[PDB]
Amino acid sequence: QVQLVQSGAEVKKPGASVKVSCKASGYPFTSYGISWVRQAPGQGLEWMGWISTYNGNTNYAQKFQGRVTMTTDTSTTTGYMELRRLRSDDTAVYYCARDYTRGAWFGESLIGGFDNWGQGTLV
Amino acid sequence: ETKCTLKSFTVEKGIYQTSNFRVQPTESIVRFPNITNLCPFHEVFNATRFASVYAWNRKRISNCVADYSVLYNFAPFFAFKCYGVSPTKLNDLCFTNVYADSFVIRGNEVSQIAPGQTGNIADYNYKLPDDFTGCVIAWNSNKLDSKVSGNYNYLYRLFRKSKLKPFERDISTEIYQAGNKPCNGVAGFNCYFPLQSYGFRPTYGVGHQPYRVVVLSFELLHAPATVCGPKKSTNLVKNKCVNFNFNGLTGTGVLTESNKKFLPFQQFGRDIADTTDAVRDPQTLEILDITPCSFGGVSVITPGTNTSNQVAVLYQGVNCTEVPVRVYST
Amino acid sequence: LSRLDPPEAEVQIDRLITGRLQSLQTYVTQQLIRAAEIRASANLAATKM
Amino acid sequence: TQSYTNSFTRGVYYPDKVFRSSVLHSTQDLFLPFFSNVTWFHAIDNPVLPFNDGVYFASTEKSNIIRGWIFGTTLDSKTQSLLIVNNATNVVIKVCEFQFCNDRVYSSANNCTFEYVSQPFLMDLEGKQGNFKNLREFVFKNIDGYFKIYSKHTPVNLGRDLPQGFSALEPLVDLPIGINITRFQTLLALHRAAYYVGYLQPRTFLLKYNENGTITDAVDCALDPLS
Amino acid sequence: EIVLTQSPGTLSLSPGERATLSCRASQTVSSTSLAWYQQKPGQAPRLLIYGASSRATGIPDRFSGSGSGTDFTLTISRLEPEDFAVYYCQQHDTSLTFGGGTKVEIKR
Ligand SMILES: *[C@@H]1O[C@H](CO[C@@H]2O[C@@H](C)[C@@H](O)[C@@H](O)[C@@H]2O)[C@@H](O[C@@H]2O[C@H](CO)[C@@H](O[C@@H]3O[C@H](CO)[C@@H](O)[C@H](O)[C@@H]3O)[C@H](O)[C@H]2NC(C)=O)[C@H](O)[C@H]1NC(C)=O
Ligand SMILES: *[C@@H]1O[C@H](CO)[C@@H](O)[C@H](O)[C@H]1NC(C)=O
Ligand SMILES: *[C@@H]1O[C@H](CO)[C@@H](O)[C@H](O)[C@H]1NC(C)=O
Ligand SMILES: *[C@@H]1O[C@H](CO)[C@@H](O)[C@H](O)[C@H]1NC(C)=O
Ligand SMILES: *[C@@H]1O[C@H](CO)[C@@H](O)[C@H](O)[C@H]1NC(C)=O
Ligand SMILES: *[C@@H]1O[C@H](CO)[C@@H](O)[C@H](O)[C@H]1NC(C)=O
Ligand SMILES: *[C@@H]1O[C@H](CO)[C@@H](O)[C@H](O)[C@H]1NC(C)=O
Ligand SMILES: *[C@@H]1O[C@H](CO)[C@@H](O)[C@H](O)[C@H]1NC(C)=O
Ligand SMILES: *[C@@H]1O[C@H](CO)[C@@H](O)[C@H](O)[C@H]1NC(C)=O
Repeated sequence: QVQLVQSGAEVKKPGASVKVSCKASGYPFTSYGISWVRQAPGQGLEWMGWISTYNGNTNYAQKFQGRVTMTTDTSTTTGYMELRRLRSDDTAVYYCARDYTRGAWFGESLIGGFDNWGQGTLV
Repeated sequence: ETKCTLKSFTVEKGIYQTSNFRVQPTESIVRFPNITNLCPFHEVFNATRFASVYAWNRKRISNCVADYSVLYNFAPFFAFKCYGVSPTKLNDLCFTNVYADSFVIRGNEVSQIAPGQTGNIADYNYKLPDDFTGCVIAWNSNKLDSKVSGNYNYLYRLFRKSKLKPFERDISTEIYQAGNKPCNGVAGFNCYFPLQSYGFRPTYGVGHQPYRVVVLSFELLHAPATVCGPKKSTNLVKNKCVNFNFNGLTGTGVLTESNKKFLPFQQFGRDIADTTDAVRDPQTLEILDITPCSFGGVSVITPGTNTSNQVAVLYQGVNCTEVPVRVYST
Repeated sequence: LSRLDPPEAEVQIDRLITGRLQSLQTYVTQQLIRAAEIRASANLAATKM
Repeated sequence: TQSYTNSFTRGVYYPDKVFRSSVLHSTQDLFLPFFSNVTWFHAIDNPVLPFNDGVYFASTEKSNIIRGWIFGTTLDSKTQSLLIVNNATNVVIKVCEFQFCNDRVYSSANNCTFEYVSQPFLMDLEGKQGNFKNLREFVFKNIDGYFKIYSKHTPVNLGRDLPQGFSALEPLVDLPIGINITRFQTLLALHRAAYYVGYLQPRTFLLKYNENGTITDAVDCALDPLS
Repeated sequence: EIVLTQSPGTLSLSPGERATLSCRASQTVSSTSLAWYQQKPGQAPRLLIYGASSRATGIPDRFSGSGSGTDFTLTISRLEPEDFAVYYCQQHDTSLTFGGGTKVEIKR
């Protein structure tokens, strides 16, 4: 019954800023954080971002410090990436997932994980 | 009824008291507070970093909606033994603050978590008040906190100068001066380390099993209620004998307008007899005046029974015009 | 009644019933002694008048 | 600098948040005893004062002389501390790991997990003259954690020592901090009717309310046989 | 950092018989950090078991997992031919890393 939709697929010139949306419905958008991951053909899946909902805690990965910034709005129940300093080798699909690994209120480790996924955005 | 109160077929001439009359309520209205968030009970129970029993952690719950159905109906492993409230009746109430405490307990020591009890861990590791309220939850963790040769990272104290107060944490690294050896950190004989390890064992049966215990410590204080449950809000009815459930303060009466001057930190209101008389509307911040419905005494005026068979009911305590209130309207 | 199940609620209700009735029984006992004092003085006023 | 002054009648706050009218409710709480010494200082230095069972504080600075307080134990970056230093139009409260001052006021922020921002505690008002140097009264206490601040900003003032009469102390802020505080220190600004301090202890009062619900009078019970 | 050793590279097995998947970590991990995901061609991941063997959604007769302390493996019986997905195993204790690779081919 979960619905997770995103923006469309397009092509961006390197060095620009890509606007990525992720709209959620079917679950209350108050106790589960969002997690942004990247899949490309030829290898597996990466783990850029984790972002809380009740507060504004950031858990960006060590490989994307200072480049990836993430925002969420509960009025439209939608998350936004403004990902700038684009490259030529990072054109890949990006999935937003409802996370269950870290605390959405206090931040401790949990048991479980990405139980709800979107369709992805290809850049 | 005159023949039914005093047991005789013949009733002599006089005036007698039969019973009392009281107008029954006609409608129910529930008005909780305005909120949405869902309470993070899936982060306390479904946690991975439970600490030692001698040094636990203290959590806080803020404004959210807690569904207590998933607590008992879903995942019903062990018995609850809730001390002061019913899990089925838990949905109607709502409270001010909720604290959650988590630690690991030996299998034989499950019963030690009780009001006023004594034991090896009930005095030097965790103490409860005698007036404690709220449920207690325990379940098996034989797969999570267990090692083949045993885990030595979980500690419980054995020796202290005095027993612990309720809800008191006393983490300290020190040696115990016992006997006639003035230990200054030398830690010789009769100078024992008060923290002694668990020493798990997975091949042993019940008695040394890893059980994970979490407790919930509720309270009912007159304050802005913060955590409330899933009941829906309804409308408001003025000048009608109804039932109300304002913030869990149930009762029957008539809700009307008020002319009181409540300060912004004032919510309730008590009369001389220490009873609620004015309740602020949580979703409107207006002032009301709770007054119970009409009531009074009933008396029967009759001549002698063998003389005649006509009566005259005297409805007491009520104005007959405003509240006329079956011999009525004859 | 709003916090306990009926099998346990009758224990706590019985505590309040045997306590409120105790205070009510003390009131009627002290009422009867004092009401007997007034008739000891109403009979004097009946004779004095 | 040190002196002595009779405190007269001061430091009566609302015990709870329950409305009453024409009630003579009596309560046993932590209060300031009637007719007690208060240790008035002067500033122009700066020792460390003990904190026990809450502190009543009152100053009469015109615009801005006192900016915050520092609570906690040992004043070090090993036990958690607290400051109530004001902004221009806000107040910020932190529970953090300050090291020292040596005069920026703090030194470091190691293990700090409470920050709270709100509307400013100290307002200023005058009737186009310096006669109405408004009195600000604060009571700081803690019961099972839950740091509670009770404040009052009264404009009517004459001078010399603390005024007489009855003044209620409304609550503003309750905080869920649950920290261990033992010492007391006051934060001020550099310079180019001040800093009155008194202590609290458990007592029993009988309070007489108004017809509008305001606290009008209070009487002690452990002061005189007449009381 | 912490990585994981991935060598169930090839699964050229018939449908029906015993299936076992083995992936092993670099460093000792807790038993509550275990997850596994499936990759259909051009689809989205979803859980298999959130813990050791605690079921997530349905699990009719095939999916199973067993964690031997640090190590952990996958027990599948009656391998129906249609899924043939890419298998990934994930830890949770230190940061977050994902599985390397596991393929099942159609043996033409
Ligand atoms: C601790 O965690 C378990 C498992 O967590 C589950 O999986 C995670 C990956 C997340 O997606 C969680 O949101 C999810 O709950 C919880 O146990 C599970 O609870 C759910 C919710 O009630 C159960 O679902 C129900 O299943 C019955 C079965 O007939 C249906 O009829 C219902 O309609 C509903 O779908 C589920 O069965 C249950 N057990 C599992 C998955 O094995 C657990 O609740 C949680 N602890 C607390 C205190 O919440
Ligand atoms: C309470 O919330 C309802 C909708 O949930 C809204 O219609 C109403 O105006 C709110 N009342 C307030 C904010 O006082
Ligand atoms: C009713 O009974 C009384 C007592 O015997 C008697 O005096 C009286 O006359 C009776 N009245 C009638 C109407 O029978
Ligand atoms: C009863 O009601 C009538 C009309 O409302 C009023 O005039 C009368 O004074 C009332 N009785 C008393 C005792 O107040
Ligand atoms: C205040 O202290 C001084 C000396 O410390 C003492 O003489 C005086 O009596 C005290 N005040 C009262 C009201 O007791
Ligand atoms: C003080 O207010 C200014 C302007 O609103 C703001 O930029 C600044 O962050 C505030 N500082 C504190 C400590 O609140
Ligand atoms: C407190 O902060 C210091 C410095 O950032 C850090 O080394 C230490 O681990 C922190 N304390 C805890 C309990 O994490
Ligand atoms: C607070 O700190 C003091 C420092 O000496 C200590 O003696 C006391 O036990 C501490 N209290 C608590 C509750 O931690
Ligand atoms: C109480 O409120 C009324 C409302 O006008 C006011 O007239 C009266 O002065 C108030 N009481 C006091 C003691 O100020």
